[PDB]
Amino acid sequence: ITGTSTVGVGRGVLGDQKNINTTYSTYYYLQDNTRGDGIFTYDAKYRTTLPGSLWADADNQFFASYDAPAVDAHYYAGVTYDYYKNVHNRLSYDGNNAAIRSSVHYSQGYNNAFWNGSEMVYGDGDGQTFIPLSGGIDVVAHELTHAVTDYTAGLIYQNESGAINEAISDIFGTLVEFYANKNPDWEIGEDVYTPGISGDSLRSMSDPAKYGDPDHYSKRYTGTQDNGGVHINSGIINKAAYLISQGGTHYGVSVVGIGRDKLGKIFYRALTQYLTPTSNFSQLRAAAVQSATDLYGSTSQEVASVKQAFDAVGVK
Ligand SMILES: [Ca+2]
Ligand SMILES: [Ca+2]
Ligand SMILES: [Ca+2]
Ligand SMILES: [Ca+2]
Ligand SMILES: [Zn+2]
Repeated sequence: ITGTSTVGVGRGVLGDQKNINTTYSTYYYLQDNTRGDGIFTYDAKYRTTLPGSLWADADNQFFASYDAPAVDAHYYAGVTYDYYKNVHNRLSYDGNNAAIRSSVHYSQGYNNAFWNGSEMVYGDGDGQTFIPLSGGIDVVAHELTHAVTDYTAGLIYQNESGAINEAISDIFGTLVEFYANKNPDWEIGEDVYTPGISGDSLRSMSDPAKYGDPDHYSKRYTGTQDNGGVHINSGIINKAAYLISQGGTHYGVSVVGIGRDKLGKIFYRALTQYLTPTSNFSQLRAAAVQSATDLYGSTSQEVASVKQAFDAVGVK
């Protein structure tokens, strides 16, 4: 829409109050003109037709419970755009400031959220397994990172390349969660998953086996479910990324951590310059080693730690 840029206030899924960038033109719209070609948030009104209607509000205050998932989708897409711009110098997901669109209230009781190739889509959850998925900043950044991947490496969504695709989304969703300093951790989706149970999450990067995902290449899923285990076998790479950052000893192999910042620089470089659509885990290890070599030198501690981490999860 064409209008005047302004700032409104509302409450997110978790009850926290935040300011959001909106546009005024008769109604106040969830349209943020301050980032790239804009961030637009739509109401899918419990249907599956997309994108639905651009979110319009009469007084620029978003405190209704129906408003909450829109508030956070809009606000966390703005924080993810900021992270990629300020930390990695990338303007939006295509690198040329493409507009970011998200629809909330997709379908009824839908327990998922996803990047469909053109925009973000979020379910409200059934209220037991999940609450509205846009309340999780790691979920939002995980999904928006698939858009980055689609425009750069282009990893296909199956077998080892899909598991790399998923792990890259978990890694950067986690780094965004640390950049916003939103009670940060190495788990995924703990703010929106099972409201009635405290302490769990969908997946864990520090200990993937806690929820049953493999933490070593010899434990990888080899069947056909979940497009060859994209959400299961991503635990092997998540554990390697956690070790590179934080250090530790895993199956008797010791890794000195080099921190989150270098973790992000190495993986971002591997993703945008060396990964291809059909890269496998062994090619990710080579890409990460080469990236670390470009940035820190072939005899750095950083290169050494990337090697030990992949060795610890059995990836040669
Ligand atoms: Ca209102
Ligand atoms: Ca957290
Ligand atoms: Ca998390
Ligand atoms: Ca829970
Ligand atoms: Zn994903």
